[PDB]
Amino acid sequence: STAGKVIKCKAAVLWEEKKPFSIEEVEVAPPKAHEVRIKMVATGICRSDDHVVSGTLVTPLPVIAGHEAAGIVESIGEGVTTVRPGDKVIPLFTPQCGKCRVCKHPEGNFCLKNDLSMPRGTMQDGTSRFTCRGKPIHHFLGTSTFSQYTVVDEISVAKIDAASPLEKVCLIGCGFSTGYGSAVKVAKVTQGSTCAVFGLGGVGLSVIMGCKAAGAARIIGVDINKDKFAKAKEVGATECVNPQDYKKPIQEVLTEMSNGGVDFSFEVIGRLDTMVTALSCCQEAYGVSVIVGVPPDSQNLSMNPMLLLSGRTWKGAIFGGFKSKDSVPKLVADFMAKKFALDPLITHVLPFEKINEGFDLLRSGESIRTILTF
Amino acid sequence: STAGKVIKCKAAVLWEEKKPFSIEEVEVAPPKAHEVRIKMVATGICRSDDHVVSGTLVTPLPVIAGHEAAGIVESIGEGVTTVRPGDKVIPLFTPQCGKCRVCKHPEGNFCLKNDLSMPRGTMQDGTSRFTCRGKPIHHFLGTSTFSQYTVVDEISVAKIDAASPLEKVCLIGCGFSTGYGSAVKVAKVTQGSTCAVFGLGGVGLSVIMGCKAAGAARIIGVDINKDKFAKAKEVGATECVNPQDYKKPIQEVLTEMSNGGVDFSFEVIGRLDTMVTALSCCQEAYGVSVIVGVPPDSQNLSMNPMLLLSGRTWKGAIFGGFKSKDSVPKLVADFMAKKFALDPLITHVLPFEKINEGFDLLRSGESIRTILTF
Ligand SMILES: NC(=O)c1ccc[n+]([C@@H]2O[C@H](COP(=O)([O-])OP(=O)([O-])OC[C@H]3O[C@@H](n4cnc5c(N)[nH+]cnc54)[C@H](O)[C@@H]3O)[C@@H](O)[C@H]2O)c1
Ligand SMILES: NC(=O)c1ccc[n+]([C@@H]2O[C@H](COP(=O)([O-])OP(=O)([O-])OC[C@H]3O[C@@H](n4cnc5c(N)[nH+]cnc54)[C@H](O)[C@@H]3O)[C@@H](O)[C@H]2O)c1
Ligand SMILES: OCc1c(F)c(F)c(F)c(F)c1F
Ligand SMILES: OCc1c(F)c(F)c(F)c(F)c1F
Ligand SMILES: [Zn+2]
Ligand SMILES: [Zn+2]
Ligand SMILES: [Zn+2]
Ligand SMILES: [Zn+2]
Repeated sequence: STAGKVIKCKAAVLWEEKKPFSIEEVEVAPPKAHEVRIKMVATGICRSDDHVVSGTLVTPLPVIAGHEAAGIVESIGEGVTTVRPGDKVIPLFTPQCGKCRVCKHPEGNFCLKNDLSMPRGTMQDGTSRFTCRGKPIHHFLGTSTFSQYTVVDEISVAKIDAASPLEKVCLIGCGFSTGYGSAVKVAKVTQGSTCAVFGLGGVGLSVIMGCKAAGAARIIGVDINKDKFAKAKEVGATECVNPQDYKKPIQEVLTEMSNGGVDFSFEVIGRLDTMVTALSCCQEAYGVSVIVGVPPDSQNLSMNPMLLLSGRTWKGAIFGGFKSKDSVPKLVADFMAKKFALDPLITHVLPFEKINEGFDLLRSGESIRTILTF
Repeated sequence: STAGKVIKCKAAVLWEEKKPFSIEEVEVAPPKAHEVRIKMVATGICRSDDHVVSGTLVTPLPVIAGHEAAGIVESIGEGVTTVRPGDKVIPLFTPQCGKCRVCKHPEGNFCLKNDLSMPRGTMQDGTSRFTCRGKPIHHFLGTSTFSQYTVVDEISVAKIDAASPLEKVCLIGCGFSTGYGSAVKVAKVTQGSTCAVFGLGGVGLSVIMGCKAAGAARIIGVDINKDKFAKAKEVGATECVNPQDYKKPIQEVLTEMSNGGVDFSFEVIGRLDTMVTALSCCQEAYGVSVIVGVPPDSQNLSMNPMLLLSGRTWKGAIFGGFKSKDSVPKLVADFMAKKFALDPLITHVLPFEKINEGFDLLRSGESIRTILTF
């Protein structure tokens, strides 16, 4: 009934940094060639969405944020072959064009069509599908999931199992897949190893899940909010430490606890100082540290390269290193087969209309993931 | 006969930074339990030795430096089982104790018994075997090869082929093995890949050799001294670039040349700025950059962690990642079997008495390796 027509719907528009989202009517254009218009069903609140609010992440405003979601295809533009109306889908904030040198590489996932490195806030064609109060509104990461309807490029959507519970599998669109893949694919955590995970939010919990799945013998959670420790232990942490409890810097504490440094460490917060701490705490000759947290815009860290010269490996990744369109349907299939759990990440459920309360819950430290339902 | 006796011999003593070596008589104590006294045959001049002179590397003075060498066992202490008098040997500036967590790790080589991190300038027992003009003289990296005779711990010496030409295979004690291993073992250069090598001295040329042995399709040498380019091309560089020739930063030049970034880059100079450039010039999603150079003591670099978040891997290594005592004899056997060449690294051969002249050749840009002969 809406194919080829502008849809008026509600969205959460961010007009200004450091302000509440405005739930109000937007106009969503129909999909152009190789575009897909999706009726959203569920979207998670990831800390990266909050970064847009805080200005930690710089992207053009005004914007419709949201990148962790699942929905149902309402219509497809000309030439779309990989989804159809009625299919369940997850938007892909890291696209998979399948054609660029990264998509062709066996270990690349950061497709060159991404809108993360130097955000334009548009569709692939450099234009917007969103109007609000007669003004064009930016997209975010090609996804813009804080809307009852969004339009995405075909390279930014994956078809998933028709029997998927969308209020759970939305987390495969960011936080679960990122954390789990950062452990199993990026770090390649080994059986019997010792891991340290800095930050015990939805992504860090997912890192612990992966480290446990990989067979780590010790998984040390690190957070300044000790209310995060119980859930971290439930999903596999063997012990948790709060840096505020110690006179000494936590890299020295973790090096002592691990009899000379950990095998694998993960920065899952977004602070320059914890990125250097996390590198330092892995064993100097053969340790690996993975940056997962999003750093504040345009700020440089300072570090002594002797940390690397001794043998450490330092790497980072977007979306757990997963090639997004290949991996998301497989991850949903594995979830359907109970290969991993998503419920431990979901602490709150709210209607979309209570998005601001959802952000309040994240900022207070109370929530892991709030799932918004449309 | 010298066994069990103090030897009076010639050595190059560094009494203070930024002064010439003093070629004079030292006394060399006999080896204690688990120690080996070696008559030196040949030693190379590595830039790391010059870093001790310049203050780039801090190590206790006065000192007998030198770490790239080969010689013949004069005598062994009680309990030595791995060499005998008359054996050809290479001292190991990275030891292999065989017992520490690093030595037991499949990918570790930076043995915890090393004297690099926190140099004491002693034998493993915290004492010195050297005196000069009645004063105790420090060891350097457990090796101290700028002497007619040295004493090393057993864990810091490898027995090599009795038919080895010691005036060539001394380079397996540092520069060849470091560069070659940085490419083949630490980076794991792939067939058909594009490499960039920053610094075309003895170590950087050995990195080129390894990149070519690994089947790289393109190997771009980078040096501010264009006199270094002809030999770089002889051993496998396909292109050479001088940053001073460009209005743009060389990371931009190399990204353009490689149609979006190199597969593998190597910092083989010792400058903070080139370490960040080398990381930047590798492809942002799947590139690997290896730090080989040694920069000025206690200086931090500045970098934007977004370089890592996109997917880059940044690592460093000592001695090409090789477990020293297992690897050095195999590298010498492979040299004897013509699997690689060492002559391209050797530009000058001088008597040991001309050590200062050999350092002046390095500092002036003329030489790659000077081999000093005893
Ligand atoms: N690389 C990616 O693809 C990717 C994906 C998803 C999220 N992110 C980022 O990952 C980070 C974590 O996201 P999330 O789990 O949704 O966030 P979150 O739920 O806010 O969790 C962060 C955790 O860090 C804790 N923390 C804060 N400061 C410190 C400190 N100084 N020391 C130790 N713990 C501290 C904090 O208490 C909280 O539990 C954010 O920076 C995201 O932007 C990156
Ligand atoms: N990691 C290890 O185990 C290890 C082993 C051996 C050597 N090293 C270090 O590796 C480095 C190279 O040693 P080497 O090959 O004996 O030294 P070298 O022979 O002096 O070569 C260094 C090269 O760098 C070139 N260079 C200098 N500045 C620049 C610049 N700004 N841009 C590009 N090129 C430049 C210079 O012209 C020269 O050709 C030194 O810092 C050594 O201390 C490390
Ligand atoms: O949470 C996933 C996520 C990221 F990892 C980013 F690096 C980023 F810029 C962003 F906008 C994002 F949403
Ligand atoms: O050239 C090898 C070498 C190094 F790689 C160092 F890191 C160091 F401190 C040193 F003294 C040395 F000789
Ligand atoms: Zn692509
Ligand atoms: Zn996210
Ligand atoms: Zn050891
Ligand atoms: Zn050296």
